[PDB]
Amino acid sequence: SQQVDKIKASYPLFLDQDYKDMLAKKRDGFEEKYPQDKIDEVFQWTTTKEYQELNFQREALTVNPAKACQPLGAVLCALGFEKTMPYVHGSQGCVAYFRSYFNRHFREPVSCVSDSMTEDAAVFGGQQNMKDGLQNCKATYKPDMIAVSTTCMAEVIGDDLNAFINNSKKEGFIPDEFPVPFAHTPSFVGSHVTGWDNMFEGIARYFTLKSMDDKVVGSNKKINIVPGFETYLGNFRVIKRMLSEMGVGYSLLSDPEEVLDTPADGQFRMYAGGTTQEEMKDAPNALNTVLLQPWHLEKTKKFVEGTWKHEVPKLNIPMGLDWTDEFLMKVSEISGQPIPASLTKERGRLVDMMTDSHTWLHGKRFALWGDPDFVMGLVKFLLELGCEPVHILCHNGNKRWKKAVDAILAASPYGKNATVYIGKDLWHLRSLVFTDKPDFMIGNSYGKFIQRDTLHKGKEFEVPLIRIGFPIFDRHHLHRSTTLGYEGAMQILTTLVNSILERLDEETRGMQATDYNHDLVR
Amino acid sequence: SQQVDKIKASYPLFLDQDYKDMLAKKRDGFEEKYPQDKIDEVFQWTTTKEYQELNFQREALTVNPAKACQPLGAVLCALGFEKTMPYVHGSQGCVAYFRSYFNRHFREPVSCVSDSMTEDAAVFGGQQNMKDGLQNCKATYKPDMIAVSTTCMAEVIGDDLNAFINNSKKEGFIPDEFPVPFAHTPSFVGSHVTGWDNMFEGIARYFTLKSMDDKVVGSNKKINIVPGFETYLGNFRVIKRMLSEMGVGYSLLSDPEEVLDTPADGQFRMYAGGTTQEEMKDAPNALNTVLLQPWHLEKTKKFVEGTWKHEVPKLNIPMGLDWTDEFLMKVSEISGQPIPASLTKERGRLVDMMTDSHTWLHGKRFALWGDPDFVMGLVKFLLELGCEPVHILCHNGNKRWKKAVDAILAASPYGKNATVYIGKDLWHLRSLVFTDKPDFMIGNSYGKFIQRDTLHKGKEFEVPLIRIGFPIFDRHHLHRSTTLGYEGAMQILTTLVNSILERLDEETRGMQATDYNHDLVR
Amino acid sequence: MSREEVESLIQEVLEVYPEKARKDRNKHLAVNDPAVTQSKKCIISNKKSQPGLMTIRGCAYAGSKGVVWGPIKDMIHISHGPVGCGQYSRAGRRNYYIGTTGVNAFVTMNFTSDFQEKDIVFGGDKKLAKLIDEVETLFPLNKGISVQSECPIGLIGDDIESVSKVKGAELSKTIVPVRCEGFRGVSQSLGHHIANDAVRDWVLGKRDEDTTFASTPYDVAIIGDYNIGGDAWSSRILLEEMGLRCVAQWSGDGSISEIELTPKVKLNLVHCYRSMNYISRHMEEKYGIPWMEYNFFGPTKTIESLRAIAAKFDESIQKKCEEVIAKYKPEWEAVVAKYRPRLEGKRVMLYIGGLRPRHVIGAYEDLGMEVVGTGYEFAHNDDYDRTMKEMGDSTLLYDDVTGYEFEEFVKRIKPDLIGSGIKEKFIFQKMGIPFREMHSWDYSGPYHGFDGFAIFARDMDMTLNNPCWKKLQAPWE
Amino acid sequence: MSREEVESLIQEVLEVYPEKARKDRNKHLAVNDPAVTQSKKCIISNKKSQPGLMTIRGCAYAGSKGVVWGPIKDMIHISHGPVGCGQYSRAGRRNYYIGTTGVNAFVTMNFTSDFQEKDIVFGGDKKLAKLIDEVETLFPLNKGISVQSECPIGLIGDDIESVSKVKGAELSKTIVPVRCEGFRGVSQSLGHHIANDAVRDWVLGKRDEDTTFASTPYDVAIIGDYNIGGDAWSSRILLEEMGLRCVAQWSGDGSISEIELTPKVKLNLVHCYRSMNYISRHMEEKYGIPWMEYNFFGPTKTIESLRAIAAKFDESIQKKCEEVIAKYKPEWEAVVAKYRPRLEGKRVMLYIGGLRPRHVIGAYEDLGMEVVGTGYEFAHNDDYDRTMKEMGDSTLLYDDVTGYEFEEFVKRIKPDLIGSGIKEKFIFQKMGIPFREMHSWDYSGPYHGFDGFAIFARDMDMTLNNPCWKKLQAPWE
Ligand code: ICS
Ligand code: CLF
Ligand code: CLF
Ligand SMILES: [Fe+3]
Ligand SMILES: [Fe+3]
Repeated sequence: SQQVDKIKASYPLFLDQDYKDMLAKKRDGFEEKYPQDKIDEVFQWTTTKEYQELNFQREALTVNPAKACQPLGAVLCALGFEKTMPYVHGSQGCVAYFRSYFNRHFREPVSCVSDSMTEDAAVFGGQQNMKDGLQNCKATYKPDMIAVSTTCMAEVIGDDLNAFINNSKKEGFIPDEFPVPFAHTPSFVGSHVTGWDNMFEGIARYFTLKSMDDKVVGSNKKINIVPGFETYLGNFRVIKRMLSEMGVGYSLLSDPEEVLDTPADGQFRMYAGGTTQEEMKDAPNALNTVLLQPWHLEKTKKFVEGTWKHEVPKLNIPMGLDWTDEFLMKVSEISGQPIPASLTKERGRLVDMMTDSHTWLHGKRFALWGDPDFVMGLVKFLLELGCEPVHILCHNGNKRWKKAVDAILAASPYGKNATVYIGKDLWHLRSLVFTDKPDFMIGNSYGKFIQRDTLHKGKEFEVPLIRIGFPIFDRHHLHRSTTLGYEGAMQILTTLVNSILERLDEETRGMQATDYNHDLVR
Repeated sequence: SQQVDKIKASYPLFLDQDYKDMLAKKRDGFEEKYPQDKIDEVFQWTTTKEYQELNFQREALTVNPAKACQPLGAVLCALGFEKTMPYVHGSQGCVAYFRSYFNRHFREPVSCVSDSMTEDAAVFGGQQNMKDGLQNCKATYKPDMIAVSTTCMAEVIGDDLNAFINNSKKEGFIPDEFPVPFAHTPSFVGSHVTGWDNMFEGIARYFTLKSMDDKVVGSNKKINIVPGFETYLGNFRVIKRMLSEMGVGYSLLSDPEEVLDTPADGQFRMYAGGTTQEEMKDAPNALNTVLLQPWHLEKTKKFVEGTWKHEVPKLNIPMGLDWTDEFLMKVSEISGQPIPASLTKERGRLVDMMTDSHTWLHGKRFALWGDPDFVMGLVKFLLELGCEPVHILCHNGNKRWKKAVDAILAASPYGKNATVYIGKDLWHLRSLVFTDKPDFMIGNSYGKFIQRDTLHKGKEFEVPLIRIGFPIFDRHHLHRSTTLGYEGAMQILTTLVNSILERLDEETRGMQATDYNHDLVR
Repeated sequence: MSREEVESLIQEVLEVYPEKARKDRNKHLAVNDPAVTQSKKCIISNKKSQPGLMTIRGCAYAGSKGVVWGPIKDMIHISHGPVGCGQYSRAGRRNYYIGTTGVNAFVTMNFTSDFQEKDIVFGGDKKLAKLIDEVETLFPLNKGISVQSECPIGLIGDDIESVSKVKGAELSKTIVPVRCEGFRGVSQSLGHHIANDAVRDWVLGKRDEDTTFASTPYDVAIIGDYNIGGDAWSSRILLEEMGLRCVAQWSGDGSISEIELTPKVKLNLVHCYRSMNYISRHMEEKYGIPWMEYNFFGPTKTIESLRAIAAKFDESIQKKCEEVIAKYKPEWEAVVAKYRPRLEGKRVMLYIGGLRPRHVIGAYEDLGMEVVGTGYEFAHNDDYDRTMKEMGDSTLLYDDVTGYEFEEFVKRIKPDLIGSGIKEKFIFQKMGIPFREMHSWDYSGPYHGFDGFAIFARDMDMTLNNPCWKKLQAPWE
Repeated sequence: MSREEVESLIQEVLEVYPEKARKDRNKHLAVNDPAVTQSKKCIISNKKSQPGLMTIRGCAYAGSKGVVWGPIKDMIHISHGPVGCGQYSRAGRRNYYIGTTGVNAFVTMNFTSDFQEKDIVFGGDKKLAKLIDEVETLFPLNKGISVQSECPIGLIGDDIESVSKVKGAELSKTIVPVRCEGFRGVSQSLGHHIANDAVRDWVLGKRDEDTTFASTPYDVAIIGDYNIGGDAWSSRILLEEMGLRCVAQWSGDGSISEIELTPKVKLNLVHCYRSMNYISRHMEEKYGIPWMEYNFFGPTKTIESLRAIAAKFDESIQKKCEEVIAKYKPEWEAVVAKYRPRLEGKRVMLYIGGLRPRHVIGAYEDLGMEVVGTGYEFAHNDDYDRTMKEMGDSTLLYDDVTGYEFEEFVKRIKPDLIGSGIKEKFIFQKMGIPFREMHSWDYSGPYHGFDGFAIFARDMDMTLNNPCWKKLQAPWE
């Protein structure tokens, strides 16, 4: 039943007793459900240390992973160039999934095309699909550039992208001067950040490899900035603002902030902004190149040092106080521009916010997960705040990155209780937060289920989730946030301290029971 | 007892049974406490409509007011001028309270002085305190200007500020050239915003009244902007940014953003930034003057129109979409500068966020309170979003403002269930949210107690609080936010939609009970 | 009604294409005639998508794992292959279920092989066996395992059927291999076919020799309802208010025991013909169970469906059906009285995939709304045969529409509202046109039955009449 | 040390002042000599603040309403006058209590008469009577009303005593008029005096003729503890563990019945001499009840206080006292072992209003920390007499310190840590010196007793050793 003046949707229409009686009859009559005592016992068992031992003995099964496949990152990288259509050679289901994943996170249109490979192609190859796809996409969508990445099916059958694109050009399906950079992006190897690295290296190679003769390092008096896989618009905005404040000439590469933030003014803009082809062609003439996320830009680093002959600095991601300071000092040393007073004041204001909230932040225990560079920057900032990272998980991390994070943890007294896990998934993390309970989780939306599980054990066992990272489907407009620089540190500090305070108010709201500590002023 | 490895604070050390037994024994033995059944019955009675009728029949008693007294606003206005010491003539207890109040809200040093009038002064007046205080303050803290406001005790005894300051100048306690503007700020009349208006009008009169002969309207090609009583740094910053983006010459008056946001670099700066005396002297040469919060700047409006001969526009506070559009169009018409494309894109991005979150925002019911201009701007924006303001309360509102808000509500179908209350306090609002339960409260930290009360009635009756306004003691760094312009609208929309979603996740977190609606994607 | 103008618009939109793509796409665009009964003579469906045209279609893995098998709550579904597939499909479809996740229900979880280049080079059969053992260790209350193949499993020479057989007998556990590689077929529909074949071959006949379930003359099974926003629960209550007993529902909130019990029912009610017609026909041939299609979108279709379903039974059920209709009449009448004038005369264009575009038209008409455009991502000619009678004269019909095509059609027709998926939403919101997600219901379940209609009317009114749509043009421009 | 240096620093700091202000200020600054037991020959206190000097000192209304009367839960406290006073003091002090707020407890609520112009011109006695009626209507479970006067009450000639008497007898309700106008006195300390006089005159003797309370030889009353962050609860448990019975608790978590019960108790245990010595002396003269001061800051002082308190009773209490000391010895010893190495050798400068600048010195020394400067907002000469012996030789002493004076002293001395009020904290955090808020314990759980010492040590360690203090200097500068 519904009341027209107060219509109820699925929650809480199902809570009405007619529906409860229906569901009870259904369960008791036809579901053959295990008795509730058995279910409770099994759940309690899954929260134990013995279960955690069994769970960490896993070798073949992955449960609730915390990573994606390479072509998603390749598509994100391609979206950062002016009037560029991401083109994915292979099966169309992959493109449907990529578009929908990105569409939910940014609340924005994501444009990508597929050649729709079929079972007949698996034995004859994808070259006919490639020639038709390149012709069709160029005609109907009119892109300046087409960046080609590969699905796992194309990688398994061994399609040769270079030969396919060349034959399309010799055929006349597409013009011989039309830029078609490509990259092989296997889903089985690495993750989405690896795909971003491969796509960027393919584009840079395509535009610079055969024209290095006339290139002189430092002649255009700019610095190249490579952002890596970034899902926060504010990070692009802050990096541009800091560089412009210093008066430093810069050339951002693969920047999509404009395409993923178009206004709603009555027209649909498929393309907006992006790195131009002239910028990429002139990139080897820059003073140097900075990689903002070096731990997934290794192939790009090899190309930039080997071919462009740039002496790429050893910089961490500019997250938190010390690493932002080091990034700014390196930029100043490369360009010869002093650090201006506005950035000095911004740093001082961040330090003031740190002194203001240190009493609430000190000693809090965090579990956290994400991509390697973001995870290590967050761990560094947490140590700077006097917090304790307990469980550090990076599903797509490697051994060298783990060694670097361990070194960072050893440099602080607040890292004594930290353990770093690579190759582990969110079910492992669920066991970790049950057996060694921290105060908060930091991660993406997939953590919400873990929170639910802990609340099922009890309110005193619940571990609240703090949403920082990718993807964030449940929340709205958090993709506009910033995590880099002093501005990003300020935002993250505010989020953390106010999550702590909101939890404290939740715990002290009980009248005549816990509300003696329900203070007006905190 | 305490465990050294896990020390416990008052919550939950008191929860331990030894303390519980102690408290039970204390209550049972010596408090003569009413039986818990009588307590429960009286509480349930206070949540009823009969209690609400009795509550709204109040004439003499005020419970939990939502306003402050004039000298607080006077001090805030004085803080907005360069190297200015706010001086309050009267009892020192007021200054201690003002400084403590402001210090908690901004987490920053607040400098104010008193002349410490005692009972002897209550008999023979405060002139000796005035002379010695002005001399002492100028010698010790070295201000360029001293702005004098009045405590209630000085107003009751009828101290003549002008005569006192003149006598101090003619007897060599301070130099005759030293600027000492003053204003009468009685606590009984109006509220803190009235004090801001009085202080600003006193300063403007002091610097312009006797020098109008050489003033020509529009000769300096600028627009004066008066902000009123503003506790958000982001509001000053966004006004400055938007005016600079249009390329419009402007002269902000009473801006304290720098002195309330000084960096922590190892030195204490008592003064920073602020409107200069030259700016105030040259203000009558501007093209026009804009009042950002006209409903508490009426005396300032009278002075600016009567004396400066500026045709002050009839503008609402630039909050939400329509009023920001009107403010920008009026600025463009006055200055002759077209609205640039960056602001057009910012407006489009706000509209994009509105279309993205409208399904979650539509039809939600809000109670809300604050200062008149802020309340009316928030009501306007809520109507623009398809939300329903149900209970609108402004303790320091008047009848003309109430007609303006009623007219705004009548212009939308979403205002059909709204009622506006002036002269009511937060105990009235507690009755309103019990008898006619809305979905959320919007207001300052004093609302938390109301939330607690509603949770005591039951989880299904709890009304969550959303902290927007002044003061915000419990939260950290919310004073850095913005509420004006497209930026402020974006921040407020994000806060609202994510409060709705966080409540929804709270209600659907119960495993096998309500978690069927615990969706990953919202 | 401007039939020549619709034909002219189709020609001008097709002008952009190269010759081969234009000749292919011209067959997939038609102007509706109600009188025509054979849809093959005007529109072609179920063909390969043109390359590089930004199609909306998915793959067979989405049709099998995402649509059919995933809702089964008490089974564990292993995405066999690289990590991407299961991660993008994890909990992206709102199939409502009641259970304890991670203990007895596993719908929102992602179980995956996480294949790596070694697994590609040397195969993943031993890894699959070890995975099955680990699953048995860590999730003891599971009632079955399905193995959904991704694109490499078919491309490399894996043989998951033998692993399923060997492991199944050893653990006494039902293990269902599904060959749903994404490169098979042209859309999700082949995924439906493969999933139904797996259901008949590995699950459906477990209780053929068993006769311990007590059956009644009023035993029915709901087929093809996935419980989006609890849509099946809204439909089931009505069936139980009519006196019938619902033994099973496929597959939303469904359990493996319900599937195994289905061959004992007296009637099969199939909500989605496209996903489940395969197994419905199989059960009719093998068990003698009749099946009928029904529609619970909007009061008119719901009342018609209830009366027909009751007509399949005796007079007591028909008397109960008239009581249910009489009980619910004032509620949907009030819904109509409150929301009909606000949405009256409004025009809608819908692209929803297989069953929904024809199915929801009656609900829009119940609110006085006209559906000018209907489109399908992966329907077959029989779906268009049913669609042409439902659709009005001179309206636009379109199969596997491209992004360019649909944008141009919307620009010309200028609908008041568009109902489609997540990949079109932001595109048309930036255009200034109100948009409703017709797959997830914009996270507002349910739209099915009498209770569903009240949410449907409220949602359509709140999006079409929203204040923001009047604000996309800046005052100064 | 360097007494001559500290005296020279006092002279250089005084150089800025005009002649009148400087001559008064010098009397309020001193170099400590522990041997000197008459502080009047050394320092002058309890005098009016010089005007324009940014004095920390609060008004008499803050001393009475904010400090003494506000904590009792049952009584409704009316701020009589304009709205500002009660709004700034609403729930700003953490006097903890157990109750149901708005029903039987009213501590965090602000009741005010909220005067307007007409109340100033015509008077507020009729308004006060009508207010009392409304209070009785809307809060029926209140057990008494106090009326705290603000500045205009005294200045306009309102007679609240007559209103209190008339309304009290008519409603059979205790109504306590308090003439705590801010213009009276020079500090909060005069308000303490007025509040104690009101307690003596209107509340304390209501049960002089009543003998229905059963008394024991072990009856004590805690006087002068405001339960800041539950400080009194931490102290009461120890007293209950020693065998004593705590009849009353002034005034944190206190009730009016406990105040009336205080004449029955055998001994008075006074924590804050400054605020409650007035009523303690009155009760000694009137009822023959002895009173003694104690200190529960840090393990050494609490052990000494427990032994001294037990010495007032028989041998069983002394046995229980030794048992309590033995029970708690390992916990505070572990706290010392953990935190003294982190804090050994550090120097502290403490500015607070009364008692605490001398009460907390032992707890700092228990962690190996040296107090090199201390001062009071509003202490009298007896407080400085008790202070000089508890501070080290050649340390800085300072009464009613101006904001400029304190900043210069901190710059010269360069302490490791500063304990002071909220107004001071932002200024010293900017300069890079760790700050602990003594008045509110920085919103932290109690500093009193053995349980309190653990929190105290943890809090001091975390602010002093926090990593941010090493970061105010940018690397480039
Ligand atoms: S199964 Fe089919 S695309 Fe019949 S694959 Fe698709 S939950 Fe659609 S039109 Mo998403 S044939 Fe169901 C469908 Fe219809 S996932 Fe849902 S809405 S009624
Ligand atoms: S010293 Fe003390 S706090 Fe000051 S007034 Fe006097 S009793 Fe009160 Fe009150 S309303 Fe505001 S804060 Fe004053 S100006 Fe009057
Ligand atoms: S059509 Fe379908 S979704 Fe595509 S792969 Fe094939 S079964 Fe799967 Fe999978 S991991 Fe990523 S998303 Fe692909 S590239 Fe492979
Ligand atoms: Fe968007
Ligand atoms: Fe601060």
